[PDB]
Amino acid sequence: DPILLRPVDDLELTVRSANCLKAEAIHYIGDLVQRTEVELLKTPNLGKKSLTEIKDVLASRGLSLGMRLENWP
Amino acid sequence: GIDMNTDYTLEEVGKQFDVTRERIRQIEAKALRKLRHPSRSEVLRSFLDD
Repeated sequence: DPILLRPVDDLELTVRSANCLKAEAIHYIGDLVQRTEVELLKTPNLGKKSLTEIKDVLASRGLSLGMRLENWP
Repeated sequence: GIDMNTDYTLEEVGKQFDVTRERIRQIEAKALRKLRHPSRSEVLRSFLDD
């Protein structure tokens, strides 16, 4: 999957979201889409705006949440 | 020098926009960083024949 292995910097997010992802230590979008809404919300310094932006960008780029990855290194 | 007869220096642009030279520089650097961000300008990257 060409868009599963792309770097996380392609998410066109803000500096707050970027440092939140850096703290979460997930550099791949394929590994990042395995999280859930409650887990994303419970993280500190991450409001509804970041969730809305990431959902919009995933929908624009043909991606969604709630899916699982199998045999993903 | 885009879509005009000649280009304007950074100081004249700051004077016209009522914005300090350093703030103009920072806004230009932010714009350049945003353009360097991926998922955009793919044809611009493709415009290299090497």
